[PDB]
Amino acid sequence: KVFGRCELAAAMKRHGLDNYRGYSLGNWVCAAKFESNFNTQATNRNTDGSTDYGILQINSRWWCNDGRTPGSRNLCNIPCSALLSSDITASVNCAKKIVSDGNGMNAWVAWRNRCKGTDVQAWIRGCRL
Ligand SMILES: [Cl-]
Ligand code: NA
Repeated sequence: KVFGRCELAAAMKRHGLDNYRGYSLGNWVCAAKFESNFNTQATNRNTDGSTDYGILQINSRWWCNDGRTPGSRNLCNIPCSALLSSDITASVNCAKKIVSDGNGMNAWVAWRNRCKGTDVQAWIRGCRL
């Protein structure tokens, strides 16, 4: 599913991401925009052989099992394919573990390079939340 901006904002809000660990909703919408263009089916392969899955491009080296990343952990305890669903629940739940891990949202390179320090509230402007 390709979400609309306000549609995703409302779904993330319902799943408890607004101000989760201090990060306002606009941060999470901005990250999803630049990681996946709001497309739950997005995948991208990395040079190390791991793959990034779903709306928040969660990586198979640490967070999910895709059966082809030797020596990876599966800290969210899920198949990576479950992250590609039009229901964002599994993605959100796994993102909550990632962002509690110590370096916060810097774990998402696109957030660090394109969202951090910007006016992120613009990503939820206009939405009925
Ligand atoms: Cl933090
Ligand atoms: Na893994």
